[PDB]
Amino acid sequence: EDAPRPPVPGEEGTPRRSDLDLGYEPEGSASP
Amino acid sequence: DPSAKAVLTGEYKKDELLEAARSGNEEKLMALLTPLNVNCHASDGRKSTPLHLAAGYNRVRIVQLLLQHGADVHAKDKGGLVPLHNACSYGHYEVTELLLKHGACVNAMDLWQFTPLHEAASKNRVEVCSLLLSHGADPTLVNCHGKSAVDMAPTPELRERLTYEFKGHSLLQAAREADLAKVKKTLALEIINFKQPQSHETALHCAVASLHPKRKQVAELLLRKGANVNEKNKDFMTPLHVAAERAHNDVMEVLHKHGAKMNALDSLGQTALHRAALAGHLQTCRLLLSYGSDPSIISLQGFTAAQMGNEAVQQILSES
Amino acid sequence: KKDELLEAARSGNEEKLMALLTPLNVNCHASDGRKSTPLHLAAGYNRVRIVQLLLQHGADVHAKDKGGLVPLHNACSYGHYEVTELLLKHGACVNAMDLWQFTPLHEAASKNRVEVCSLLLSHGADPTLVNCHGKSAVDMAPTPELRERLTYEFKGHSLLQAAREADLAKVKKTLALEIINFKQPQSHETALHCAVASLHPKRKQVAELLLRKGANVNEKNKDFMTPLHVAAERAHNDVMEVLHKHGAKMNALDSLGQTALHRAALAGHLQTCRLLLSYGSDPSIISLQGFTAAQMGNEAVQQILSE
Repeated sequence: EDAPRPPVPGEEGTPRRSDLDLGYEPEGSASP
Repeated sequence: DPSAKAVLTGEYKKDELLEAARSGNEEKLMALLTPLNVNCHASDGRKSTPLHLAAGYNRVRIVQLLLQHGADVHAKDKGGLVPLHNACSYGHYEVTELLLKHGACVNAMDLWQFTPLHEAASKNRVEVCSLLLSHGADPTLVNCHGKSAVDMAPTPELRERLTYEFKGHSLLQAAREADLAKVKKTLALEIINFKQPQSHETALHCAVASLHPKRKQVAELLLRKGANVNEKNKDFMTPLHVAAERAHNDVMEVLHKHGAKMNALDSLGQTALHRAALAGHLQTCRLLLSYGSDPSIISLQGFTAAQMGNEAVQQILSES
Repeated sequence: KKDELLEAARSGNEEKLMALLTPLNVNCHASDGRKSTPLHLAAGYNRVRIVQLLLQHGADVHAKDKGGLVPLHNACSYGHYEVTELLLKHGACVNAMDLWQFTPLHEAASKNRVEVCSLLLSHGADPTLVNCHGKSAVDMAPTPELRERLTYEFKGHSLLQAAREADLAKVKKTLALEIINFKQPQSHETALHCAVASLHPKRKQVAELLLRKGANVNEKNKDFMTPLHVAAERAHNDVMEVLHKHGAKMNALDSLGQTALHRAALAGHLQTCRLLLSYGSDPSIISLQGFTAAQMGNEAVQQILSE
């Protein structure tokens, strides 16, 4: 559907990552 | 207008039936419940049926009464939830059991492809997850976001539990159906006969070679848990060959007990007896003969056990 | 000329490499970029021949790039299996760590390098070791298939070690999640109980396979019933034969002090009774309520128990 899913009724009873600091990829490639 | 007034009045009773279901008011419920509204839907929001609300709010007696009086266990709300979704989302074990008893579909998918197990796993309903698994819930099914119940489980312990219990129930169900291929598939990753990638040794080879004091108990445990007693390594040595060559006589007896083949030949055409003889292990040789090792077997190099052994070995062997 | 030797290593140019390589520059680092060594570059770009030459002429397997990666990380990250084997042979540390505590196994596991992962585990790589964010290699594997394979292989290697040390308790720990004797949490049946009760025609083969894979032949369910009790009361004779063959205790007692014979007799299963007797069932056993099998059976059962 891609519309936001309503709550269920009831109640209980190259850097590695662009966003954060996780370092860098090793130099190389899977197919040079 | 008569038709419109009837619609308004019905809508009122309906709203109040829903409220009685939600709050667990049995008297009110039984006063309002008729064949015309047992499967009604709320006007607003998810448009839940009374069963959805009784399930979500842990109203066990209301759930019993609704089901007894014609409530549809498969009724979908506006988002495609069935009441099992509601019960599972909030960890209501008794309700969940009751809905399953009345035929609820354990892997029912709503419009986002969430199952009841997605709900129970995501909200850490540990006991309900176990219950769902025992009824065939599958925690590898992905929703529309590409997430399984395993992906949604908030703890490593619950993730481990989902996988373990799913495999376990899959094995039980396959056994119930005598489904030989599924039994084999569920057992594919048992580690008891894991092989060292190079030498092709198993835990039993390692155990019988061990110097440590508990080797006998360890080998016995491995065999009880399903170790192949005659597994050959890269050099075609069985655990008997390994134990015999080091005179580990305690473990040899357990091997014999478990059906170890006495006359298995290694890559050199040698029995365990050849190896015991060659090493000069007297008691090992006597034990092996008593188990029914054949002393006449000629190795690839042209030798009987006797031809490889010292004087004392030779004497043991000509008695047989 | 450093740059040129580095370029020769990256591009796999053996002639240019050997023209420039000296004992003085074999472990040089690029002055900019990631500051890799020729061995980092040769490893990352799968220049197997260059790796071999660098190693034979003194290249340092423990050399770091700017962020603490060693050549093993480069090889593993891009799945270069032969390079990986070569570096391990020359003493590369299987659990070397960069500044973010990424190991070679994190690299291979995170980039779905299935064989390299398997190789690393053979060499003692630890898939539980955590990076700086608390993530193990297992946590980083992008498919449930690699995840289960990694866990399978690590537990298998651990079982082998524990067996080498005759470490009884550690053997049991590594075996804790074996599924063959999984118990139905409430009824406590195992797969063997399910198989012998089955109405499907491959039940004999399934029971035989389960027993071969280590099923407990005398497992009790909630009611202290063994698979033999289950089979006997349903007259499933074919699986009774398999149970006997795997050493089932013929005279095991349920919670009522009954044998499988009691249950066969009570159900009136004549041939089943005969079979149980031929297997060494004891007809004289008296139940908790005070009955022998003969006392709870019809005339035909009483005749069978006589012959």
